[PDB]
Amino acid sequence: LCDKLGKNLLLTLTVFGVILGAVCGGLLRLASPIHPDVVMLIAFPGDILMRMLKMLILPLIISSLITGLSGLDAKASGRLGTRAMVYYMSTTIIAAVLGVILVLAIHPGNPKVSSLDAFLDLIRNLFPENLVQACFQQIQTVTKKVVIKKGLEFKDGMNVLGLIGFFIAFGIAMGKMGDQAKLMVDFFNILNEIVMKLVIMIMWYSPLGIACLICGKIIAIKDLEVVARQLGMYMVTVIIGLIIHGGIFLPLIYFVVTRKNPFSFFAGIFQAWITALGTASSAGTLPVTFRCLEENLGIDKRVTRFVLPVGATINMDGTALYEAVAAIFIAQMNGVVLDGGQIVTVSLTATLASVGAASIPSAGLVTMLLILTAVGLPTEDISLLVAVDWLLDRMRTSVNVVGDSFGAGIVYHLSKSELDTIDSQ
Amino acid sequence: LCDKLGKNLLLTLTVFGVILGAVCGGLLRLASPIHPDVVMLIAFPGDILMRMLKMLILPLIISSLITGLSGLDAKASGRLGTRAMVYYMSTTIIAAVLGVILVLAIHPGNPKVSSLDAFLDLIRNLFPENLVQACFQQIQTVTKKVVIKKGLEFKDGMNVLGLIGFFIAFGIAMGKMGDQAKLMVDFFNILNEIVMKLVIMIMWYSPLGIACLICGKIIAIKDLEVVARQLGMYMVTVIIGLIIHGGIFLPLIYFVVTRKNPFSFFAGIFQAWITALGTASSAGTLPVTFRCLEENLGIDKRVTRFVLPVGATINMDGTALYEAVAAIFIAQMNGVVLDGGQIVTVSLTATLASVGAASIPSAGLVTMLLILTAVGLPTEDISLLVAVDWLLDRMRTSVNVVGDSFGAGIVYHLSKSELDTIDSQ
Amino acid sequence: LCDKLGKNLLLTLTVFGVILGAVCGGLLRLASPIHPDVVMLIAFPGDILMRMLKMLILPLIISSLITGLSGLDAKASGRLGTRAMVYYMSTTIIAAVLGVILVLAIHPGNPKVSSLDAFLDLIRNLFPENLVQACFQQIQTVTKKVVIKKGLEFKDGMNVLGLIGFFIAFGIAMGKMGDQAKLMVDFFNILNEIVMKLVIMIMWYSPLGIACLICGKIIAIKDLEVVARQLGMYMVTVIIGLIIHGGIFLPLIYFVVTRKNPFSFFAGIFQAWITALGTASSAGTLPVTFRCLEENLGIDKRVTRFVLPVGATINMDGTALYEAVAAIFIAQMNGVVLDGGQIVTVSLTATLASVGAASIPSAGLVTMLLILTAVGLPTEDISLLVAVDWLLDRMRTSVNVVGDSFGAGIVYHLSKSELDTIDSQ
Ligand SMILES: CC(C)CCC[C@@H](C)[C@H]1CC[C@H]2[C@@H]3CC=C4C[C@@H](OC(=O)CCC(=O)O)CC[C@]4(C)[C@H]3CC[C@]12C
Ligand SMILES: CC(C)CCC[C@@H](C)[C@H]1CC[C@H]2[C@@H]3CC=C4C[C@@H](OC(=O)CCC(=O)O)CC[C@]4(C)[C@H]3CC[C@]12C
Ligand SMILES: CC(C)CCC[C@@H](C)[C@H]1CC[C@H]2[C@@H]3CC=C4C[C@@H](OC(=O)CCC(=O)O)CC[C@]4(C)[C@H]3CC[C@]12C
Ligand SMILES: N[C@@H](CCC(=O)O)C(=O)O
Ligand SMILES: N[C@@H](CCC(=O)O)C(=O)O
Ligand SMILES: N[C@@H](CCC(=O)O)C(=O)O
Repeated sequence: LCDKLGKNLLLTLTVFGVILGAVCGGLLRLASPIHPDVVMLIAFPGDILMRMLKMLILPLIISSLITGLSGLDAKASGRLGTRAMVYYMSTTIIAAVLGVILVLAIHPGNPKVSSLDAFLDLIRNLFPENLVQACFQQIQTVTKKVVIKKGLEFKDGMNVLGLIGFFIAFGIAMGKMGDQAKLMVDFFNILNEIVMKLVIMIMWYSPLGIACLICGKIIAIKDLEVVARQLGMYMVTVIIGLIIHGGIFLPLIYFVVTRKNPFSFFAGIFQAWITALGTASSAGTLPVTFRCLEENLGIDKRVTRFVLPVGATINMDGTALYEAVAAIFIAQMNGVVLDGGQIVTVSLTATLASVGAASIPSAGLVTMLLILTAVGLPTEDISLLVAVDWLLDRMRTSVNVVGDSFGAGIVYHLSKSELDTIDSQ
Repeated sequence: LCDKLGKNLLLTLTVFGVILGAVCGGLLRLASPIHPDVVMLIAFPGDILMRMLKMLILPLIISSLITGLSGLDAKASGRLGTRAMVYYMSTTIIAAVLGVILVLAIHPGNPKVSSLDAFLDLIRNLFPENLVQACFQQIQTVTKKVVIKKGLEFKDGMNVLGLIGFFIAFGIAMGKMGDQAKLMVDFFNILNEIVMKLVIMIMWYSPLGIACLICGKIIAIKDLEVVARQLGMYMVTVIIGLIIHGGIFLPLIYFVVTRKNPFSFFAGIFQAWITALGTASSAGTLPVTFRCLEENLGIDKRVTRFVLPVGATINMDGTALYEAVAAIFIAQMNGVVLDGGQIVTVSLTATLASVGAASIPSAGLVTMLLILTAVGLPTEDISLLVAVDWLLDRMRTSVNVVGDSFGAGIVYHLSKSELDTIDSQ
Repeated sequence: LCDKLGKNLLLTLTVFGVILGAVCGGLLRLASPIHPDVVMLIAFPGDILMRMLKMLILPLIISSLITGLSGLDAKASGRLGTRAMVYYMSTTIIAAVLGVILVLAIHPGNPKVSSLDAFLDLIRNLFPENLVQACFQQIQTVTKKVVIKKGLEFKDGMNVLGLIGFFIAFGIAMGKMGDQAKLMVDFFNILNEIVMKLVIMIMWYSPLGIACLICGKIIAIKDLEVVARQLGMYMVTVIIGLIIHGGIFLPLIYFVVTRKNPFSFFAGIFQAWITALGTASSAGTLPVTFRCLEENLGIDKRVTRFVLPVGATINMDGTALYEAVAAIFIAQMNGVVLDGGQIVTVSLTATLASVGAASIPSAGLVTMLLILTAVGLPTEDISLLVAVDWLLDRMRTSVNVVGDSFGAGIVYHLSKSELDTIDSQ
């Protein structure tokens, strides 16, 4: 047990903290009248953890976007890389939109302005007038009686969408610079590494903060049965989203573009799928999916050796669907109804959050803060999903490993002629 | 025609967009009652263009000022470079002040707080207490009844003057660092190049945005005759400013400092002046003005080879006068009366905007946003000047080519002894 | 006298400006009814100096913290360096807390919200949700009647504590990067050098600004006797703090950790103490304290050669006590009572300000702006302490030279065995 617990010390501490917070909240529930100041003090370390995590989303957005869009090696990759990237973005967006549809349909949490103006505000926030203002303020439409007056007022909160847009453009241009801008790419690589070190430093404090957050959420909520039902229905929504996506949409895509049976493709990647369901890490399953594709499905080594390592981090269908579903679920437990602009923001920032989330287990929860602050939702509600994360995490990594495999198959099919010409010469 | 239109594709697209927007606005004028939401939708791509242009004025201010003030090579230039720089700044400021005088006199557009407090607020904004706040907020004096209470309140809007002051000081100090700070000069060179690439990317979208802006302005305004008269009088103001400046002030300066006939100097640069009136580009006329000065006017090759290439971009009298005139004209069509501090801000930011504006045709309109956001004016009114830009642009480049020529003559006269000593040894 | 005045030109100008401002304020006192606009104009150059100094506290905080925490050479120093650093921070914090205690006791200046919420707000500001917002805004608790509602509202003012925390973490992580991040360390070294050049540029303007500030403060205040008494009692508070600290706390520490007579240690450093009382510069006395320790007290050359040069700038007990005392004194003349969070902020930023303040004479006043803007106090009141700085400065540098000497003795005692082992091998 000493090697068992000491192997993944962070995981042991996080599980112990979650259990300790849950049991302490349950025990404190016995004192039915509770002082708001006392519950504030109990949840305060959770606030500290949330504040140190939200403190770093701006340097992470900047450095991550710049570093990723510069270190693409597009010319070296070729058209194979472009096909892989298009497939990655397409499937991630499909997964995010499917998740949004499923939450807005099932609405777990609801049991408990003009749309045109909302979309125009979305487009306005996508192009902020000022970067320093966009770091903490979003513009919005307000109509107040004086036929009716409408103007633009700055509401507080990070303008995540606008910053992401500007720094995607910035990274693209700086990559287009080429061998120049090497100094600035190195500067932002160093900045990103420093911020990741800070994020790990925070993650070591995470057990105590999560324990306090869960204790506060348990002691605060009125009816435990209502929240249990909401959590169960949220998990059902995520599971249905993953099943539909990774068992219908991806097979349908692979059949449309390749005219081949996707169920004959499934058997080839069954071992990779099981390993993902066990390892709960897309990166760990990577050698397994190489061997499975290369020997069972006969995919060429060039296309798999490119697609799989990149898709193990960039291409995460399940995490995207999970993040969209859970962001709308956090919105729905609070009673906050989301405008069209906020729904589109959830979709886009769920595509971005999936890309950022590394293949380490339980990173979607960390990247969730991107969506939560983009929409402006109470970030404290993450602990509820922390409670049941792991079971969804296994399914998520299974789905996105299946997505990687189908992408490898599709890109190989669309590049059979090119590889034939290369081998002939 | 295919080579005609395909040669300057951006110019073809911009002219086509301006004509299309004007004709579409004229056609939509037939539906006299028009919905504010519909006109908002029509002008929305114009808002997107304006927002992407205003989004980049802060990185342009920072990177441009730093790069320019570092890459001066003052020691290599000598006293000849200092004389050239002094002449450039002096004539640019004279042109800007003359333009301000002429607009405040003729007031095209008007047909349609204590001054001491205004100037003190100007000096306060020149030295901001905080850079991050100066990026989006200016301080101002407010007097409200309670002998009378006066305090300082932060009004929204970029503090362009304060940022320019701080980063001029920053660039000067970093240049004084010398061979050190090479890394930071390289960093800011890369940043400036990236932002210029983004500006070009935006400029390719410019035709659609300008078309929508002109359509919105045509459909919104009440009487077309009033706006036509205002535009005509604004063009008359710019033309009178250019005539007075480049036919009186510059010849008077050259006669005062050299005791020589400036009209004998004019004939030497007549070919350069005509080429500028045709090419509409100060950089393009540059070989012509070299040959004209060097052979007709006998100016030494050292002084001309230094003055002309630098003055082709730094020294723009006509663009400075144009930008001051047009900023006050935009203020005057809106009914906004300008305090003394705002007038001085217009003058200073018109000197800076002329320096920044590259010798490519129709760049003063892009640099105009510096002045418009420094004073806090509706940037959408740029399209009105876009309509009649080119005719003023030809005169502007003619005037500033004349300014370059007179600067070369003056600097040669003030450096006859130094060049004589150099040649003797 | 020409060499006398021309030797320290800045000091001559500052003393002349202080005397000129005092005499001009005294003369203007004869016109008892004075216009608020006229006194505003008189003190305006003081406002310009204060604004240019406050303008640079953010780049100084960032660059100084990053540069210092990277250029530590912890591995090369060894455990001797760690012991020296621990002693430095411990004694600086003790001095700051002693100063806070002494001002809150004697309260020079007073003659003229829940504490839990205050401390929670302190901890919240220590971890800001946004860096760009933390650059100019602090969060605070507000309770307004509707049992009672409490929420968080953003009050204006720099969040110095949060920025210091984040950039201490940033510098620590970037130092941990090692030979990587050399580019970013070089970038921030260049930035720090540039900002120091700007600070010197401002300091050359300091005489006029200080003269105008003292003139405004003399003409504004009602009773000169009251302010004279307050200044005298403030000086008495600083002197008592220095006496208690450097004659009880440091000797007591050295006796506790070494079991040796600290008064036998005092005689060894008497010459260094006198030189500090004369030179008014900790760096200048440095060779004197080397010779005194090395020959009178027999401290080993390794430990002294490490401790003394580092402690001449990092370790300033007297400046820390002075800065805490004077920040609370500035708060007390204005009638502003300080919450617990503001007192802790004064203590922490007084520890930081002492570290930053270079060993040049009269730098504590410049670093005082860190504390004054951290707490949000009128920075114009610095001139009152400027009037009587020098006499306190001599005592301050005497006390912190004594602190350096006691640190060298203590670190040598705690490292006798290590040096014995090194010499034996
Ligand atoms: C699930 C239902 C809603 C179907 C939706 C799926 C399609 C809309 C998307 C998903 C994957 C996309 C494919 C992913 C890969 C590519 C290669 C890519 O081809 C390129 O243009 C590469 C550049 C080049 O050819 O040089 C874009 C088309 C295509 C077939 C995409 C076509 C559109 C697809 C099939
Ligand atoms: C149009 C009416 C209002 C006359 C206004 C023009 C003058 C006020 C300005 C315009 C050009 C300026 C001249 C431009 C060039 C120089 C060289 C320069 O000399 C230097 O000090 C260079 C440094 C050195 O000598 O080492 C400054 C003076 C002078 C004659 C300037 C003197 C003032 C001038 C004539
Ligand atoms: C004035 C009154 C309130 C007494 C307060 C003084 C003590 C609380 C502080 C001041 C100096 C500190 C000492 C400064 C130096 C060190 C070495 C340092 O030892 C280390 O751990 C170095 C790391 C290592 O051993 O490798 C920390 C303990 C100690 C004795 C500190 C113990 C606590 C001290 C005595
Ligand atoms: N489960 C993901 C990691 C991120 C997440 O849990 O959302 C994977 O390894 O594929
Ligand atoms: N016409 C200017 C370019 C900038 C502007 O049009 O204002 C020139 O080439 O001299
Ligand atoms: N007197 C200090 C310098 C900083 C200050 O005066 O506070 C010293 O030289 O030790």
